[PDB]
Amino acid sequence: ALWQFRSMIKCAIPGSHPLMDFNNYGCYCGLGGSGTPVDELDRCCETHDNCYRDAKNLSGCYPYTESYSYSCSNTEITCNSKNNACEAFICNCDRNAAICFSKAPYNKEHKNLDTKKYC
Amino acid sequence: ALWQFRSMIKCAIPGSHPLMDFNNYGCYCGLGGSGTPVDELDRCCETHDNCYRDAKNLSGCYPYTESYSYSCSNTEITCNSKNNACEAFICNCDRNAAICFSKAPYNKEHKNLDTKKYC
Ligand SMILES: [Ca+2]
Ligand SMILES: [Ca+2]
Ligand SMILES: [Ca+2]
Repeated sequence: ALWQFRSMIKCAIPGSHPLMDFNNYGCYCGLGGSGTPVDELDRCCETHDNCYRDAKNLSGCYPYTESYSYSCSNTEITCNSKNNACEAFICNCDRNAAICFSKAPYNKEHKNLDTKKYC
Repeated sequence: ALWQFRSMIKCAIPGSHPLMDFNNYGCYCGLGGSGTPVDELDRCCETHDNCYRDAKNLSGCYPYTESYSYSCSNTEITCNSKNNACEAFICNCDRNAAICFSKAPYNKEHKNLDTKKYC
C-alpha cells in the first residue's frame, strides 16, 4: 500500500520526510508521470511507476491498497518471504524504489517542477 | 494470513505454542471442524471458523493468503487502520479469536478429541 511505500523510504533515508520530499518531484514522482525524467531520482520514480503497472497484470492486484509484509533491518529492508504473489510483487517494486531513492541525489530545483510546461 | 494469527496468539498469550496448543482441540480448533463445540475454547474456534467463512463474502478475500497489518502492543493487539477492507475483516477475526482464547480455560481432555464420536 502507498502508506507502506513512504515508511519504506524513511527506512532507507531517515532524515527524509517522504510525503513532502518525493511528492511532486520531477515528471514521475507523484501521481502521474509524463514526458522525460529530469534526473536520477525521477528515473527511479519512472521505473517504480512501471512496476505498479506490471503489478496490475496480476489478478485482483491493486498496488495502492494492497498491504504486504516487510521489516526494516536497520537501513536494510526486507520483504516477507510469506507475501502472496501480488503482495510480494508490490513490495519489491517498493523495495527497489526506496534503495534507488537512497542513491539518487535530490535537486530542490525539481521539487514542484512545472509538469504543465516541462513534462 | 494464518502465520500472522499464530503471531497474534503469541502476543496475547505469552508462553504459548500455537501450532501445538490450539491445534486439534475441540471440534473446531484447527482443520475445519463441525458439530457441537465441546467448550469455551472450542467455542472461540467456531467463531473464528465462522468469521473466516464470512471473509469469503468479499471478492478475492482468502483468509489464509491475505497478509494484513497489525502490531502487538505489550500483550495488546492493534489492527492497522489503513488495512484495506478485506485485510481489515481478517484482522478482526484473528484479534477476536486471540482475545477469546485468552479468556478461555484449557481442557486437556479435549486435545486431539475424537471428532468422529464427540462432535
Ligand atoms: Ca508517478
Ligand atoms: Ca495484503
Ligand atoms: Ca476450524
